[PDB]
Amino acid sequence: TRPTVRPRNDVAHKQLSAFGEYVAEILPKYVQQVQVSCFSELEICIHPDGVIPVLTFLRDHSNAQFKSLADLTAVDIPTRQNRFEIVYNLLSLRFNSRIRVKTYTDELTPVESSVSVYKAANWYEREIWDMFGVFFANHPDLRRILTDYGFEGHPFRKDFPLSGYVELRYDDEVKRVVAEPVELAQEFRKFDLNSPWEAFPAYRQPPE
Amino acid sequence: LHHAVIPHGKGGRSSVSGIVATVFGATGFLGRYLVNHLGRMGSQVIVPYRCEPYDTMHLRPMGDLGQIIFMDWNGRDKDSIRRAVEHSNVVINLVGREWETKNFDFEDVFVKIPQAIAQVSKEAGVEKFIHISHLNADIKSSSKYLRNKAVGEKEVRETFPEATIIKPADIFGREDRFLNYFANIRWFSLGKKTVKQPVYIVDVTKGIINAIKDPDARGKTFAFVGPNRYLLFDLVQYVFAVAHRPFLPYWTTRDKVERIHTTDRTLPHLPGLEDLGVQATPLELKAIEVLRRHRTYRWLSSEIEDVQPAK
Amino acid sequence: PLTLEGIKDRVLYVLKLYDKIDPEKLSVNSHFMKDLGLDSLDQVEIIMAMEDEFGFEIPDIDAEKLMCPQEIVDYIADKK
Amino acid sequence: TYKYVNLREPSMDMKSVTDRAAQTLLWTELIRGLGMTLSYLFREPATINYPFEKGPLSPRFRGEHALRRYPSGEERCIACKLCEAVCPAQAITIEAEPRADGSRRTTRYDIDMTKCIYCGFCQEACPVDAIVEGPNFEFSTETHEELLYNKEKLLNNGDKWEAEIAANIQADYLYR
Amino acid sequence: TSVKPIFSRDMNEAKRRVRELYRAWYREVPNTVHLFQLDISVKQGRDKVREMFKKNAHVTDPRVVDLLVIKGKMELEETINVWKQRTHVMRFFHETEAPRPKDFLSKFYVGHDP
Amino acid sequence: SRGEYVVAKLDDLINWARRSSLWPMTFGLACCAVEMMHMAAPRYDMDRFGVVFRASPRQSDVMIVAGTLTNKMAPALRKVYDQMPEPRYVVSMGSCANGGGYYHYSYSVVRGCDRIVPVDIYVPGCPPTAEALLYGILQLQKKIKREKRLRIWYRR
Ligand SMILES: NC(=O)C1=CN([C@@H]2O[C@H](COP(=O)(O)OP(=O)(O)OC[C@H]3O[C@@H](n4cnc5c(N)ncnc54)[C@H](OP(=O)(O)O)[C@@H]3O)[C@@H](O)[C@H]2O)C=CC1
Ligand code: SF4
Ligand code: SF4
Ligand code: SF4
Repeated sequence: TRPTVRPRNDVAHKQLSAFGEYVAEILPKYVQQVQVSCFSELEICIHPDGVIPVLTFLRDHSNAQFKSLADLTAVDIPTRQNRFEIVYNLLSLRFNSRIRVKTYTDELTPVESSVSVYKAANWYEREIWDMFGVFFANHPDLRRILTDYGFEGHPFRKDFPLSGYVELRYDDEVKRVVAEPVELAQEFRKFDLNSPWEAFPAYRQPPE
Repeated sequence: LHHAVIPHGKGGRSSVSGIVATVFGATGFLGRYLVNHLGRMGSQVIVPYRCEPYDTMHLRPMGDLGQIIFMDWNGRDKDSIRRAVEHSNVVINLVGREWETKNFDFEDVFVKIPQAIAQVSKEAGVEKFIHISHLNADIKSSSKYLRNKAVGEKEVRETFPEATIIKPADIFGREDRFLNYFANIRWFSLGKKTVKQPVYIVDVTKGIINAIKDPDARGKTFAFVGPNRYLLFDLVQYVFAVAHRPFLPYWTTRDKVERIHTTDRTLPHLPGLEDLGVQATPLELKAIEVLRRHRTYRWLSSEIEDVQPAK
Repeated sequence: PLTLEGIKDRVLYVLKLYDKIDPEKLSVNSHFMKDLGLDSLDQVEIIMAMEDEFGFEIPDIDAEKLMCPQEIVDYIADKK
Repeated sequence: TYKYVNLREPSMDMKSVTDRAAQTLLWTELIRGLGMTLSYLFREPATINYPFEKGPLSPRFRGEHALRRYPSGEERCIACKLCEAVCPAQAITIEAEPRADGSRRTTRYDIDMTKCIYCGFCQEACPVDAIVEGPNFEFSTETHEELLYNKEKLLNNGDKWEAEIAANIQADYLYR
Repeated sequence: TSVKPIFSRDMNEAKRRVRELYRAWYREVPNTVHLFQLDISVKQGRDKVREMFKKNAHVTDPRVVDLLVIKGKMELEETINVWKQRTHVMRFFHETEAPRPKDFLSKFYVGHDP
Repeated sequence: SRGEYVVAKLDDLINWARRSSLWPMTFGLACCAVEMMHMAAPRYDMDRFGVVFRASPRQSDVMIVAGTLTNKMAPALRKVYDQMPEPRYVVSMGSCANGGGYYHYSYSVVRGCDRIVPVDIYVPGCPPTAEALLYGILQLQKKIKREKRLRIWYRR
């Protein structure tokens, strides 16, 4: 209770509750979910056709300034009809606030390239292109950053394995570096670390 | 056979091949490319060196983790050669210096070396001994070099009779001896009519590794000749045309000039490249590879500027 | 010298100059797509090879709709 | 609370402007910088003299990956694999067999000194304190083969000193 | 299931784009093999270029063909720049064998495998 | 035996001369580079041993590969390493470089820098101490005491 347990707040909780209902009231075209965790950081869950309207509204409108940006990593999730999650993380300057904009997408449908409204978004967008492969229509510059040039395969997906397919070594047969299929000297013994006996009772989805 | 000699998986970078090699020499050229293809093939390579450890550091990163191993040896003992072939699947004899020192002649290298190692190898119970030699070894005169290699072939077919004697013709490669001798002509050239047929080094060592992994190789000596068979003066025209250095035709022993002005003949008494089943590559593209040194920024980049016929 | 025979001779010797042509067999209705066994890949190879030899801008739709060497002759005749 | 910088202005008094001019001419505080450096020049230097005067350490330092044993006793490890289960780069290869009595042991206990990262997590996880970080850090190996320790290498490494490790743990067991 | 497009509305503009990229890669190869100081004839390079185009012959979805065109145009950006190296362009070649067979018999002697 | 005697004296001269200066260059990828900078810290001097920084690849003797060698780096590493004179030496400094280490099971990471260059001296520790790195350089100097190159050349 008082020791060892982080005391939850109520002021920011009720305020972000009211603010989420405010945003849901004022943009009914592009609101699907508003949600608040116990530690009170706002999440707004979004169809990817009003990304530029929500961002132009959130940087402006003077009821919420939201100048500052943090990354949008589209965390790779199978089993959904639309796979990936673009995660904006907006951090205001006049309010000390944190909202998240989770819009969803899938493997081929482009989203509308938030570089034109946040200049910070450019290298983050090139990063998510090079690592996942969500193509960004209406964008000035799409190179590949934080990989090899000749490499492809978008390695942060769940389909790409832990060690890569290609492997570089040197040979004096052509006096240069060449690529080879992968050969590991030790198996990387995966560990089964998933306990039974219902680790959390509150988070049971309704069973089939 | 003992276990962990059996093959395992896709070859390359710690796939245990069926061979454990013992390579004589290997500090210089041909043995280095042979160790290179064995480390790609993924074997365990015992190599002796009688020299400074820098060349053995040079061929260190070729094999995988701990697949190669080093020792010391000489042409004067028997314990070191016996300790080399204590545990050897296959063993190859590459040795031979192009010039005589003040201690080791062209005599007694091809007499003292292959007799000793052949005798202790046959007494050590190895398989598939492969000794290299040159083409056109004659018992007759005009080459101390080639007659000593002829006596070497005689000794290695004499003792351990199901060996494999392999002769190529002259070989050209990424660090060739003879075209890098044609480097030194640029500061000074001799032209006579003589046919010649070089062969590129990596298909030579491809044929060597196929013949060392494949039995039927014992007994029958083999001859490795490229598809070229052309004239000396066309080679000199070709190399100074690829180098784009202007020319007016007219570390060296006279045995060198006797080698390059002897002859190059053929022998249909024995099979060769494609009869063993390995591809032969022509001269020209490997010449564009190996002539990058001499150009110096005038015509440094060129490919198809010159073609020279065979015969 | 820009008559019909100049254009036809120049297209003739540069399709001679092409290497993988199967067989030689040039005609005014040769139709190297479906009579000589050539893909759309080799179609656009040949068209921009003409463009490399002496050509114009040769826009990709007008480059794309030629298909036959005598029509290439008439095309350069229309454009040059 | 904040304290911002360069709220300053050139004062327009004559002594002020002529002192700024004299500093413009002679580079006077440049000479003050020279004087500060000479004040560290005549200061006595502080190095050590490596083969003879080694640098200091700490009692909790992380070294060797050696092994202990009981007072005149068995190998203290009991093959419980907690060290591999915390080993972050999986550099602990353990294959176990019981010995010829019924008591349980190992066969193969290999530490990859390359792939190790010297956490101390295998110090914190070993239930009997059988694997211990050593004090000394001098491996310095001319081959790649000879940084892969087998079991008998580890136990001959742990028998090169114990009174060392006993002293460090005895002075350090209450803390952790 | 009307997916938003990439560039086109059917496959005809996709065919136009991929043939335009093949035009660009045709005219850009001898510049690179003259520039990186390699050891390969030009016709070998052009033929492996068209082989790498023919590797993807079965592709039919228009978004996917557009995305291959975007990949190829990004690599031609990286080869009109000299941002890549000799190693990558030789890595497109498959010259250090890798002579791995296709017969059943050789895959049986060198086995544990189909 | 005056010939081998004089050649032995001269070989001892040049090997002493080689182990004398040994200035490296600074490749220095990650936090092992910070340990190199603390090997340039005044509490553990390298200039007691004539060991100087030299950022050009054209006059260093040894070269310290120190950091996590990736695929985007490794051809540039060897294309630095080769254009360097004939006595060349490699210090693999750190768990990342001496066998892959903590990023061993990943894409884009060279599993041990024997796959690019040869290695004379491994110095493990993540990071090494300044003391351990200095011990490795002293052992490399003792390797240069163990050369007998010119004796080999004469007795050939
Ligand atoms: N066309 C042909 O068939 C020809 C074939 N060859 C063969 O090609 C191979 C490569 O050629 P090349 O580079 O010139 O030769 P090598 O590099 O193989 O030279 C012989 C090797 O054995 C060592 N060696 C030589 N003489 C002695 C000796 N007296 N005592 C002890 N060790 C000795 C040398 O040591 P180190 O260098 O370390 O001092 C060297 O490593 C050789 O096997 C050669 O015979 C050569 C010419 C023509
Ligand atoms: S944690 Fe200790 S007792 Fe357990 S297996 Fe590892 S070394 Fe042995
Ligand atoms: S200190 Fe080394 S061996 Fe021990 S758990 Fe960490 S990485 Fe593994
Ligand atoms: S070995 Fe350790 S200290 Fe060195 S680069 Fe890797 S993580 Fe950093």
